[PDB]
Amino acid sequence: DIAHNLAQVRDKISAAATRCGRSPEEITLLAVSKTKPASAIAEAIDAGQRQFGENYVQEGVDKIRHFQELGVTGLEWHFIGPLQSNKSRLVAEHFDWCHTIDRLRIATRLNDQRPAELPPLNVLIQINISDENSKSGIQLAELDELAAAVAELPRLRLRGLMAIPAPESEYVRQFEVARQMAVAFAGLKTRYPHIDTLSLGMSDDMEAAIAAGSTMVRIGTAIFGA
Ligand SMILES: Cc1ncc(COP(=O)(O)O)c(C=O)c1O
Ligand SMILES: *Cc1c(COP(=O)(O)O)cnc(C)c1O
Repeated sequence: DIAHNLAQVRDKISAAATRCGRSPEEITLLAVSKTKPASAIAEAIDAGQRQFGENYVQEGVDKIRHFQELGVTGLEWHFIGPLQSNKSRLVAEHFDWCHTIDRLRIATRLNDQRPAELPPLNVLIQINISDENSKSGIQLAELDELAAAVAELPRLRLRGLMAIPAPESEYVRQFEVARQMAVAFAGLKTRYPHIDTLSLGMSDDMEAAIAAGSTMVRIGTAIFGA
């Protein structure tokens, strides 16, 4: 039951924030609806969920168009999958956020294809903080340079960072890795304007990510099942 699952996830988030001395309002729940049908999303919407993450362009755009045509206003759609050049126009025209900026050319493409009447596309730069096997994300040493270039793009808005850490079961390593992201995030925040989003944490490392300084967790299975 999606409505019950949303309540359960929101409870765990709230507890984790409170335990480490943070206001639960600091933590945004991104409901990851990848591979789930639009009816499942509609249940979540009926239960008050407004922010949804999708990983595949056509699937996500089809959902966006569905809920726009039902005249459901007030939603926020985040693209959190890897972005290919030949599918960036659909992201630029329909999504509100994109978490996976890891090369300048894809951000310039998104900026160029974003209609001017839309709000700027909110973007995070994705860090590969700890995953040997992944080809997504930049190294931290590239961040200052990429952030400067992306920051000039007028149809985008740089809001912070995202990372998918390598899968990790030891709480200690979950926290230490998430802290590396939080340190980078804080350093970015002191020099850049409107840095407010650290997209970090899924169901299995939610507590360490929140304790370390995440502002946004990405939950799929624990909301929608599998
Ligand atoms: C269900 C579904 N919809 C849409 C797409 C669109 O693909 P892409 O993520 O490359 O944009 C994919 C395939 O990757 C998909 O699996
Ligand atoms: C799919 C995915 C999630 C959610 O995964 P679950 O294990 O089902 O909770 C979160 N973030 C990203 C980037 C994902 O691709």
